[PDB]
Amino acid sequence: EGDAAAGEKVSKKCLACHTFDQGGANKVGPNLFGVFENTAAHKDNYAYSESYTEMKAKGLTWTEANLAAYVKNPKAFVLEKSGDPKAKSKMTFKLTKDDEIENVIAYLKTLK
Ligand code: HEM
Repeated sequence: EGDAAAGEKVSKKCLACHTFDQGGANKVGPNLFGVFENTAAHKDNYAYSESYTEMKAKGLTWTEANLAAYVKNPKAFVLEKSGDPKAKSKMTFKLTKDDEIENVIAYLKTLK
């Protein structure tokens, strides 16, 4: 689902905190090239909130459906999927429009 060309547009909403290119810098949040189908806490050089390390132990991978639920409300996400009530997220920013989420995901799928 999802037009990865409208997705690239929406993605401009993430660029204050993230980069997209291969080898890219960790600005505020980790670079997101390669994120699709990859583990939670997927970048080794970024210091993630403990809650992402605990999704990653569980074997959570960034599927279409877990990116969908995440980018709707990261903080509810990380509580939910970690099982740790004291779960923190530094993200905070959410997408609320369904078309947007679907399109953004379709454009994450083209970055490896
Ligand atoms: C639609 C726009 C964005 C998308 C697609 C995006 C996607 C994601 C993804 C998939 C992760 C987790 C990667 C991992 O588990 O390895 C993440 C982490 C994070 N994002 Fe974003 N994000 C977006 C916008 C933002 C913006 C606007 C901010 C800052 C205001 C930001 C800050 C962060 C931070 C700080 C983390 C790490 C969280 C922590 O360890 O607590 N993100 N992002």
